[PDB]
Amino acid sequence: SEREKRVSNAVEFLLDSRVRRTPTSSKVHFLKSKGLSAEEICEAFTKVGQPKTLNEIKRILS
Ligand SMILES: Cn1nc(C(=O)NCc2cccc3ccccc23)c2c1CCN(Cc1c[nH]c3ccccc13)C2
Repeated sequence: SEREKRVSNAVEFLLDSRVRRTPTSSKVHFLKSKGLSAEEICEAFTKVGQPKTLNEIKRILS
């Protein structure tokens, strides 16, 4: 699905050695710029074992 392809791309981003130690907020804004919704961003963080609440994601994007 188009959604699953966005989430797959996001997971690979979040796993990268240069990305992983950087702050959550910068990762979230980057992923929104690539077309992800807040809910897709939330799914991607959980898929890399770094779960974030939707509340936190939405507050960053607000
Ligand atoms: C594994 N990886 N994938 C990407 C990347 O941007 N992938 C494409 C992509 C990523 C996420 C969602 C996408 C949705 C649709 C199409 C493409 C998408 C990057 C990386 C490694 C780091 N890239 C440079 C980068 C960009 N922002 C950074 C912040 C801290 C450190 C590095 C970066 C960017």
